[PDB]
Amino acid sequence: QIEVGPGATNATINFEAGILECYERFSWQRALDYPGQDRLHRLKRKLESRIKTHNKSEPENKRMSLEERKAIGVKMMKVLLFMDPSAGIEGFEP
Amino acid sequence: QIEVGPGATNATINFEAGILECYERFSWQRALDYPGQDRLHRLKRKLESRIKTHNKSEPENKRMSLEERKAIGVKMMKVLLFMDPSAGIEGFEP
Amino acid sequence: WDLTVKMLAGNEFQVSLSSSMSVSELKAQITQKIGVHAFQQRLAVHPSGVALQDRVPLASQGLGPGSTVLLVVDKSDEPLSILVRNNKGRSSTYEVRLTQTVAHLKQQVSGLEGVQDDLFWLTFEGKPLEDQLPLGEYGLKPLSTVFMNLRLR
Amino acid sequence: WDLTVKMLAGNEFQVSLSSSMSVSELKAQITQKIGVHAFQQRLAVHPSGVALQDRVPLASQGLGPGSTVLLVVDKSDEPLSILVRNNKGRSSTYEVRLTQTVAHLKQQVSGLEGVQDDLFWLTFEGKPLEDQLPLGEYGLKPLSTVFMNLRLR
Repeated sequence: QIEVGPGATNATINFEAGILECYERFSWQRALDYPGQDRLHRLKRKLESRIKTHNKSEPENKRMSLEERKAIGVKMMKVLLFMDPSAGIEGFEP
Repeated sequence: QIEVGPGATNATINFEAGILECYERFSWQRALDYPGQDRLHRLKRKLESRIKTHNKSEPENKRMSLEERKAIGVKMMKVLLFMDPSAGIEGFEP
Repeated sequence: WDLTVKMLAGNEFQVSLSSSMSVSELKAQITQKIGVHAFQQRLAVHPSGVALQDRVPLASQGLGPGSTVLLVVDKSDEPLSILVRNNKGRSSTYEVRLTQTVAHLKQQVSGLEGVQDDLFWLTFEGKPLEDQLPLGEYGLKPLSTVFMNLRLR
Repeated sequence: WDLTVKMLAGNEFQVSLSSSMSVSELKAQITQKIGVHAFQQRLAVHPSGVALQDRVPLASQGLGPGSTVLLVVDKSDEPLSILVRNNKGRSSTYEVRLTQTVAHLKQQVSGLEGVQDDLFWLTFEGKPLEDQLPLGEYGLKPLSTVFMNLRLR
């Protein structure tokens, strides 16, 4: 149970967009099982609505689409996997 | 709907162990929101039982713990994020 | 030769090769076996992890009978716009995907230009595009310019 | 100085520094502000991405008032075994975590060796360990050997 502030909301949306990207890339290898493919499709549907909802609270210039957020998400995951800011500097800038 | 064979079962278990690792590392940054933390805890619980179940079908020497599988999973994700076998050669060897 | 192709799940398959075979032929066989376009294949030698070299004979880069290569498939396929410049020098813009075949693009250009598709062929950086190959085989980039060439009769 | 610390979610906070402050002092302030051990902090300069250099003055690596550093926290904390060798040269094995304080280890060694914890101190690679600091501050590795030193009275 970790105390977090607002905008862990935004960050988690972005992070999980990156997660979706990984699932999608994994699926290209024919390695994602059928339950897994179901998890992927559901993530994408929950994500798209969550993004919809969330973009309504955001200021016009910072309402990003799923496609835009996957890019931030991938950056974040590179940082995490190497535990190195250098791996995705833009990850810190959402 | 992608046709996959058996052992997409094993691979998806390993992949999602890596996914869990990412969630856990993301949580260390205080960036994972409360619903997200709930998703993490549930993944870990489903994963541990899935691993349990799955290890019963596997031959003795290849029944790996969650900790061991997170390592393979992280390797896989490095390969996917850079779309480069070099990023985690051991990822191909589960 | 017979070569082992190992994918991310650890699954393997075999592909039949020869001493005079290039990376291009290798990728062709892989497309035969699994239906993935050559330009979407990312290959490296197992277990060194060295990327395969397009210009270099397989045998000249530490492959032989029994060898194993690692494959990752990159199916990223977002739309891009490219240009096709007609015989008169007018360029028109086309939204395409790299998985789309050259024949597919020609149908688009044919409609726009009013020229039957058997009456022209396309070139990019000098080389002619083959109908049955995907655009990605040719390394088209955003706003690349392809040339329409009219077949004289 | 006042320095900006940017974390992965994009959230920022400020830390108060000075011209004679080292990376160690910087990390100390960060621990003050957010409760993360210095050894678990991974820092780089924004936006160059350059890692901070432990031996080098902050001012000598392109930081000053108003600067921003990026922080990633690494809380990986799996158990490892280390050795503590007593005054008689007997080594004993201890399972520890790098987040555990030196005082914590001393309690373990105290119980095993039968020596009150105020009657010895520990050293690693020559330097004395401070009670209140985590083991990870000292870069202990699996099977590292710490030395028990007896306080003479």
